[PDB]
Amino acid sequence: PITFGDFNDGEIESLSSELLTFGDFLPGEVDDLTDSD
Amino acid sequence: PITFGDFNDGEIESLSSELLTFGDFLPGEVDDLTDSD
Amino acid sequence: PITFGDFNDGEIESLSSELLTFGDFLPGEVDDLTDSDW
Amino acid sequence: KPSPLLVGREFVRQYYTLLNQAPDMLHRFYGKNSSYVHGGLDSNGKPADAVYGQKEIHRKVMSQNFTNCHTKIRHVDAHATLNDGVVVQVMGLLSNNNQALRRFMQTFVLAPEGSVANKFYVHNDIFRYQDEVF
Amino acid sequence: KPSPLLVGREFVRQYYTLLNQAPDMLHRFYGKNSSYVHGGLDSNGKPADAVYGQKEIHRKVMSQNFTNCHTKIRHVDAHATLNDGVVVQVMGLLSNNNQALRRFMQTFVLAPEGSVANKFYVHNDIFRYQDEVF
Amino acid sequence: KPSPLLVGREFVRQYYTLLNQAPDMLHRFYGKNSSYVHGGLDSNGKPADAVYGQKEIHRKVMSQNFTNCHTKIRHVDAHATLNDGVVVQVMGLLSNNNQALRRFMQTFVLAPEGSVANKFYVHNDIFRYQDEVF
Amino acid sequence: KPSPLLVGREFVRQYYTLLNQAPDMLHRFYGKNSSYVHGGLDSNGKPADAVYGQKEIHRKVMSQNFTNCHTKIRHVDAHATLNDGVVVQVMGLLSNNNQALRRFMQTFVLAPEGSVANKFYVHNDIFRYQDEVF
Amino acid sequence: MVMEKPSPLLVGREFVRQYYTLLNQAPDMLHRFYGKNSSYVHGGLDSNGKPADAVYGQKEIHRKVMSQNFTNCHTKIRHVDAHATLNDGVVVQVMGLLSNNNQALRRFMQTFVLAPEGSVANKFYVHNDIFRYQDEVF
Amino acid sequence: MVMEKPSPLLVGREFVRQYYTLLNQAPDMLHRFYGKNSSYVHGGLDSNGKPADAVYGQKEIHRKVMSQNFTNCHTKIRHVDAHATLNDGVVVQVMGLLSNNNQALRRFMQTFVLAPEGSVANKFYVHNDIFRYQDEVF
Amino acid sequence: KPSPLLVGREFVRQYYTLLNQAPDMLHRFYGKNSSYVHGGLDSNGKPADAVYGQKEIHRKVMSQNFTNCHTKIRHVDAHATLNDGVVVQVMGLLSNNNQALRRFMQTFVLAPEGSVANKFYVHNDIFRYQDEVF
Amino acid sequence: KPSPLLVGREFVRQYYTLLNQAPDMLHRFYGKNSSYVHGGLDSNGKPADAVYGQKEIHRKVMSQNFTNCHTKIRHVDAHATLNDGVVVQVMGLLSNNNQALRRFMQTFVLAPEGSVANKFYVHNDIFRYQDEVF
Amino acid sequence: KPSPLLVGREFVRQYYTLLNQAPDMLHRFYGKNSSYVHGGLDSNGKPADAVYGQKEIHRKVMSQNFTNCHTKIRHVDAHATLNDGVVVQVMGLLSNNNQALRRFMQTFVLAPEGSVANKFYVHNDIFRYQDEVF
Repeated sequence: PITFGDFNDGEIESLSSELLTFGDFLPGEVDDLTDSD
Repeated sequence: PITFGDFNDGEIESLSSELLTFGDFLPGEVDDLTDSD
Repeated sequence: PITFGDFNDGEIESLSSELLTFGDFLPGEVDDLTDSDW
Repeated sequence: KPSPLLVGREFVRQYYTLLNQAPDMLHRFYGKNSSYVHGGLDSNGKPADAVYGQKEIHRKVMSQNFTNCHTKIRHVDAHATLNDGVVVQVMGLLSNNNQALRRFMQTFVLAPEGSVANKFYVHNDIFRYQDEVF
Repeated sequence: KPSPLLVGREFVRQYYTLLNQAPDMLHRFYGKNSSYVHGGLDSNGKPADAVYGQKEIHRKVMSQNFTNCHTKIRHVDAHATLNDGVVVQVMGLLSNNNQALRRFMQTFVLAPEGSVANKFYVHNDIFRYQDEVF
Repeated sequence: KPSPLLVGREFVRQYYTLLNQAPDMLHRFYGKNSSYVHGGLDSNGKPADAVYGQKEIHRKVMSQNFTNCHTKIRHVDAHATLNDGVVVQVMGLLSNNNQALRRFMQTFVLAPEGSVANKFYVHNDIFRYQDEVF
Repeated sequence: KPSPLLVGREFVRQYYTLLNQAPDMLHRFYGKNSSYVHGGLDSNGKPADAVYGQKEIHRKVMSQNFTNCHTKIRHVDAHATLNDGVVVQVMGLLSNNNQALRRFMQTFVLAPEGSVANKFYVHNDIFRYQDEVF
Repeated sequence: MVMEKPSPLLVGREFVRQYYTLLNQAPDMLHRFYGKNSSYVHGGLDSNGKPADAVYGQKEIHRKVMSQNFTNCHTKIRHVDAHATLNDGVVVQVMGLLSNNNQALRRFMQTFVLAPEGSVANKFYVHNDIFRYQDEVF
Repeated sequence: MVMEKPSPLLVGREFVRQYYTLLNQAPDMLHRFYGKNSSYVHGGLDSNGKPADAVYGQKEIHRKVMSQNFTNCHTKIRHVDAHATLNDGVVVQVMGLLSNNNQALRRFMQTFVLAPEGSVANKFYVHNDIFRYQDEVF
Repeated sequence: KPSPLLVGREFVRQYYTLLNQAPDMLHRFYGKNSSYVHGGLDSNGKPADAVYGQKEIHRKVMSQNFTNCHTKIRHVDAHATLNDGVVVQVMGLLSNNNQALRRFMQTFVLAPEGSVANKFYVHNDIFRYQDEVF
Repeated sequence: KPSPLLVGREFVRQYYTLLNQAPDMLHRFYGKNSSYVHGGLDSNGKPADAVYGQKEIHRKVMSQNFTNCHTKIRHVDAHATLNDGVVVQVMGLLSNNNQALRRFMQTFVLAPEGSVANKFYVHNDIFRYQDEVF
Repeated sequence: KPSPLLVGREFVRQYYTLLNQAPDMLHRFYGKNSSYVHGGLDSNGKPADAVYGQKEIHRKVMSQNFTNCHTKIRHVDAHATLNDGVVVQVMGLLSNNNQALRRFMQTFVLAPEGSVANKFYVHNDIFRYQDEVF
């Protein structure tokens, strides 16, 4: 349970939801599209 | 005698003095240090 | 011998007279080894 | 089920990155019968009428001519709305073609899909500049 | 079924009339499940988070203590949304206690009751003064 | 007594993930008597002035307004320091607003919070790009 | 009639030699109705409006403050244009103030003076870096 | 309602959009953009290592344009900057990414000079086109 | 005439100057800068491909300095940034160039942490040293 | 009996040296019946009222948290007063925690104890930052 | 014979580039019995003393600790002077260690070596900031 | 052989006395081959070029028409130069016609006459108002 500042275990790890998608985009397809381009 | 703006033939060439040295530095030695490390 | 408060005379400069040094070097020790060239 | 704040923040990031990188691919954010203004003004000096349908949204997006459209997000507020929707108010600055940054506001209403969970299509996209009204 | 543009215009007029004529009953516009934020700052500088629930909305309104607030609605744009809902984006100037006017950006989301026709409640209220976040 | 290398790695991954995700909540990492120095904003941008406290740190972070700042960590060095502190020196490539990858150094000095075990806060945070110096 | 390629090479070598040597007399290359757009100079550094006239061009160059701006020209393309004009687009690496070597494009549209043969002045000067875009 | 006339910036942006949309869809019609004394160079490389020279006309630029297959070209513009020049012409500077035959996107840098046709108001033709991929030069 | 105490910026700058001047001139004496708990890494590269580990004392700092056999090193400091930290100590961030035995100038990045000895005022020792060449990292 | 000018000058240098190096021991300068004010502000904005007594003065000094105070003394004027006491008028610049210098105006009055010769204590110290009261 | 304007400009370029790149090599600009007043206010509150000879010049230069010294030349004026010397007044901005740019002047008196063509050594080098005086 | 510091100080006092007491005879301070510039701007905005010759210096002084020039000399620095010549560097404020003071930067070069002991003349005079150049 090593957290920093006014954080407990759970918050930012849930705040980074890689499963969330918008439109017809496949998960991470938009990210990859931006990276290395 | 193809010049531009208001210059005559070669005033800028005179303003480009390559033989000028300061101190014991060899001609172009300083340029060498600043460009190539 | 002017003194202010209960402070002893000269102990003020004694406390504020230490020079900025590093390691276990004495004050200015690094310089003379450094200043061995042009 | 994720936080409405989570969904709003992630959508804001994805939208304002894809707008800069590949604006022609923005049409894939919306769905059928979705409202998308973003006109600001029209030929008669009035807020542009909403364009509905992915084909129309793509056509208007291409007409806007986004080149290196930089976005400067000052604030993003996400709240839960009807039918497990999310309402996002995004305020900040926008600069197209490396021009002067202009203050803008944008309202997103993202509706979900009963089929795929955690998938949102932008049902409403309203955009306005500050200078065009004030 | 009246036009969403007229619905949003009428609601904007009524809301900004009750903002100063009688701020006591402003909470009657909000439903049980309703988000409200009206441009607050905290010690750390982040904009104040929204409150939920009609009673909390009423308490926040009383804390804001609107006294004869003067409104100038520069722009209002309403459009259709889920369950024939309406999303309204308004831009204008609000002056509190006869002081200097302040630029503001707002988004209302109104959801029909489903009990009687042409009745709406403020599902979402996002208000933000420009100078506070920009 | 967590390992200094372990806490350095945990902090670096946490800090950069939060920075890419939620730039607004970046101040949470710091507290009181914490020095934050970065690239710097001015009339010319050359004078990079340190700021202290969560108030100024959040203000400066929001002024820099990282948007989808992609970070590729190349190296992390964590070590022990006074008061059982942790000093972290990080090398990576930072691309902000979808610009090009630019080399940088971020040096953190983390101090234990004292009350809760295995809790740290960013006491000193020195950021320095590569191209702007060399 | 001098060759367009020949005049392009002569102008590029002369202009960059003068720019490296005596930045103060850079304005002498221009005249009246000459557009000068170069880089970005603002509070944010993004928008830089073009300036017209020798006075404003000299002021802009001095505000830029080129100090030993070393230029390594990689490619010069010079072609014919209206009024027997010459357009020259150059690729090179520019490093001012002994900073890092950066890619750039400079595009000049040169107009004949009309009085003296083989005389040209910089009618249009559009400069752009590589890091400022992409 | 005041009609006015298009600014050089708007003219240049419209030309860039039109040029690259037409190139992406119907490259064979590109030849219609240029004129009788239109010089054109488009990221060429001769069998020596130096960049290729430029064409100076209509039939031969059409021949060059067919010489480059130019199929399913994807363009991504990062920078269009236009200004006014001699004779109501517009000088345009463009930077971005170009990909032909669905290859990897390569950085391109280009300069247009558009000139008025004269007889018809608000009509411009591409007097000059200088395009180079900054991968075969840098 | 007011004596005052040196600011963290001045202390760090003076320390960097002393450190690199001593190193260029008399590298063998550098071992005196450190303390009993002085963690130190200097651009290490073991026969694995990973950067080397740290050393935490006097005798190993000495033998390490003799291991890297610093001779006539030419250093060029491009950036020094000092700040105050816990217990009156100063955290210092340094970037620049370093060349050993007249080799090519290598891009280097370093972080010092100086701590007060305690007995003599205005006296510090190098509690932490983290030095890496960008070439062996990037 | 030494010159009051020299006496005031030496006290000024000693006082600021101790205010910087060892603020904990600053109270030793003050005496049972001494007045202290160091340019504080209250909620109402009136300058903070002076305190009395050595212990309350020490408490206030410690609450002021003087951390590495850098001071440039522009002017000192010392003159004779009642009972061979000395009044010192000081103008200068002072900055704590290594912030920017702030202009300050100060008045000391020192009184001999009468126990041992050439011994003084700070009877009264008035300090005001210019930007807070002007 | 090169014009003094040309010699002064070339020397200014070389000096303010070598100062940035290799400050330790500045000592080779000067010669025997040359004055170098670069400095500021001493402990006795007096203009910096002149150091003579390459030995003292290099020692003083290394004492100044010129790290990443950035210079923006606002103006350079060169005039011929006695013994076929050149007198150069250079005014501008100087920033050591990427700190705030400060206004400065420097006066160079360059004397020509006795038996060589186009060779100058700085006989006099007087430097002053603006803030230290006004 | 008087000290160069005293020589320069006395010359500065005499020169700025004659600048306002009697500017008619200011030309007497120069010789047949003397340079003079006193901070002028041309149409293009470049600083005015210096003049040469005693009679041209007199003309330029008359054109400048100094009327009751009040001068506050903030700093003087005089030092030795070729063949017992003296270089003086002066910083201060100057105002003509009883108008507002203007910051100024100046360099004098005085060469001995070689016929009369302790005789000096202004070989070179460089004067620049800060506002015009900076």
